[PDB]
Amino acid sequence: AQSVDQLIKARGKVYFGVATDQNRLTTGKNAAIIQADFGMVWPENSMQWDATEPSQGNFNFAGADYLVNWAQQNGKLIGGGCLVWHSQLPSWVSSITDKNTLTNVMKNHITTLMTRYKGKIRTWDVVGEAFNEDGSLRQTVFLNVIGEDYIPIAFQTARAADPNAKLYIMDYNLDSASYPKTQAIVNRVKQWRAAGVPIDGIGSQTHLSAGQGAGVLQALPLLASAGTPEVSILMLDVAGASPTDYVNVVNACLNVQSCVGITVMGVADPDSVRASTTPLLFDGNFNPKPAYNAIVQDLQQ
Repeated sequence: AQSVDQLIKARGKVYFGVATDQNRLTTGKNAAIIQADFGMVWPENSMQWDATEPSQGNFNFAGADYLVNWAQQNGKLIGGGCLVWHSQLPSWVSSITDKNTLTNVMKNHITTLMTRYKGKIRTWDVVGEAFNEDGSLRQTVFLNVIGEDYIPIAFQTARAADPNAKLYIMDYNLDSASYPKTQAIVNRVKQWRAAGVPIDGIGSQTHLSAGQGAGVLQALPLLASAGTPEVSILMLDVAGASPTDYVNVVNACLNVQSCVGITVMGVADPDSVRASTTPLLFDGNFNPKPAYNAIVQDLQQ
């Protein structure tokens, strides 16, 4: 029908994107829909640490290469990540107890991934899910072994490896302005940037329940108050896929000058991690749902 990526670009934004990987691109109607309607792809899993560095210094790029090549052939922007995240670490990393060893391991992981795709990746998620719900820093292996400096080190290393890429910190439950995690990330990002840490963006990994879209209208401007050049909505899904919720999230990005775009968590409902809540923009027959059409209408006006 109409392409939400074409329409969001016409309104002055950079992209409407989607997460995918080789499996999805070879099944269903995912590749055709991504071709037609989305302008940026992100790897679901193929750039995570367990997929890319299964033993120390030994890298596996087959799945990531597939995605990057597909994106280049189809004219799509590419996001990558997450470089430093606790949730998909191989066991060899989480069993390092020495500060200097872990620092060197982290730097090598960052530099190797970013160098391989130098110049081809628009945005990297450098650090993900670093905050507890109360706003304190999450006690991961990186925090416990390296200390709080692991975040500055990660960003400084990434900037040196590919100065072209935008470097983001990413987290979830940043969907309400009054939630403690939201103000905490704003405060810390301000403090890090004032100390010279090159954080270009905050990516809000937006997983909503029904009715929560309205709150993003205040949360996203609050995130933008940290002063990063960019913010973005990442891995968006909404239980029930109400047009009202989806349009509120889109309008939050339109209202925030530094919001560069929106990425949804997948294409079609049956491939969602919460498929019973039918939370995506295409149904199990790959047809656009009412929320997709409502976004089109909102962007035309």
